[PDB]
Amino acid sequence: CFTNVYADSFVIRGDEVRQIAPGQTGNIADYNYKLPDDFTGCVIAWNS
Amino acid sequence: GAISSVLNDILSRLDKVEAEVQIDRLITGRLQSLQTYVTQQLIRAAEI
Repeated sequence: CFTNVYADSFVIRGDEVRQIAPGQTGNIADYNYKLPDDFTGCVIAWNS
Repeated sequence: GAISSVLNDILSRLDKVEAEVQIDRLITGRLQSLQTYVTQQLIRAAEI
């Protein structure tokens, strides 16, 4: 069971899907969606 | 088994996620190196 839960939702280029993970870097991770270094959760992605 | 003997060198070249796997090697090996010294000094202290 989970304390409280936030689902974050957004769209990105498929190459940039590697940048969402905690500790990664690049043109979206540095500038508009950073996960914390010690994150817990799941990241889920599909082409649309 | 770390990439380097020098703590600053490990931090000069690796990111947070990868650096910790090298640093904790030096922490584990140096903490053994102290526990050997302190045990040996307690055994010397018991003779003195």
